[PDB]
Amino acid sequence: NRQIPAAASLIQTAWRCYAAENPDSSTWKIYIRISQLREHHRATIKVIRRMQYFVAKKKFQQAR
Amino acid sequence: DQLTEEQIAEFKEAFSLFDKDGDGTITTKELGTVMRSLGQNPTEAELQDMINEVDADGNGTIDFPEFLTMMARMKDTDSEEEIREAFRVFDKDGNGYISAAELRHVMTNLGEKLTDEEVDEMIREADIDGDGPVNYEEFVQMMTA
Ligand SMILES: [Ca+2]
Ligand SMILES: [Ca+2]
Repeated sequence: NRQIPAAASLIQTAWRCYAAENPDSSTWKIYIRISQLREHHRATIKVIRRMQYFVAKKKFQQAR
Repeated sequence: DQLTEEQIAEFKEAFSLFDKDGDGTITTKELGTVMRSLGQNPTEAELQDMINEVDADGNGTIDFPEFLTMMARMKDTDSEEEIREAFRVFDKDGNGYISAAELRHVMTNLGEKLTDEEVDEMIREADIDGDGPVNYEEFVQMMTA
């Protein structure tokens, strides 16, 4: 089955977009390159995770 | 919903962070310069995919109006149904409940491969009735609302 990775990716990408709205979430620990996380980073991070959610949406629609 | 408040100014700043040169358009190179600074290593194919989802016309770059359109989007139940379908792909019996071990497995080992600490926060947010299966219809609703 080939909708398995698209479905997983869609779940994972929605949750990461929903968890980024919590400033104390564990989802901020993945950015190991960045020493200290200022608010001008979290802006770009939320924008990126939103874009990643919309193509997780598009890839899943093309497989469901 | 509601009429956009000062979040227009919050999005204008956020738009300005990608728009390094100030020409009013976000390019693939401008998006890649931001992502690599965060430690990510995306392919030019991935950049084009992200840019194409938010570009409403065809000019291949994002302006601020399309940026606002994108940042102002939980499409009623229409986007709940899709997450509900994605969960159903792993609901082997078709009952509406998935095992904690199974959910932990798919989230850690395939797709976008989330960390163990993220999956812990994930299973924790759905207060398990003891050591029982997790209902994902409650997950979809907690996420969207
Ligand atoms: Ca530009
Ligand atoms: Ca455009």
